[PDB]
Amino acid sequence: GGMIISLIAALAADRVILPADLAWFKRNTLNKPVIMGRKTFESIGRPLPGRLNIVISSQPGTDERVTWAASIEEALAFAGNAEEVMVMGGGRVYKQFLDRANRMYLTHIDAEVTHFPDYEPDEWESVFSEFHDADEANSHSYCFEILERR
Ligand SMILES: COc1cc(Cc2cnc(N)nc2N)cc(OC)c1OC
Ligand SMILES: [Cl-]
Ligand SMILES: [Cl-]
Ligand SMILES: [Cl-]
Repeated sequence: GGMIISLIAALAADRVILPADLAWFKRNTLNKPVIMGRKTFESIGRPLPGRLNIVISSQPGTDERVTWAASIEEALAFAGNAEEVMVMGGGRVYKQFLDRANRMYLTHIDAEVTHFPDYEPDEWESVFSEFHDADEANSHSYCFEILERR
């Protein structure tokens, strides 16, 4: 019943948008509809297996392995009856969906290194936190966080 729109993003120092983070992203997107910007799809260069790939863009695309949406309302309709839709970037897409999003999956990475939208922390409360030190596989330390709208 109903639908929850969730943002998922890896944020470095500032709002600027690591195998462990990819596992976390895989953990929280698999078996769910996914909405991404055209540039993000280009960067990934493929469809993500195990989920419905919705690419939101003003113009169509030559890749029919994914579904192309012309507006946010079209993208949400393409999610069907899914309980939760994952909005996975990029920065323009996060801007588009922030007001409609009630959940946020954030990975904070300790790297200096296009900004994530500014949001009032007063409107969001943390419902999960987990810190991980860098190790052999991961060059940096990172913190996983899930925020839900007050
Ligand atoms: C799964 O592969 C990718 C995924 C993403 C999106 C993404 C990746 N990580 C997190 N925490 N949130 C996201 N929205 C971004 C990527 O680079 C554009 C990817 O290629 C490595
Ligand atoms: Cl698949
Ligand atoms: Cl729109
Ligand atoms: Cl902004």
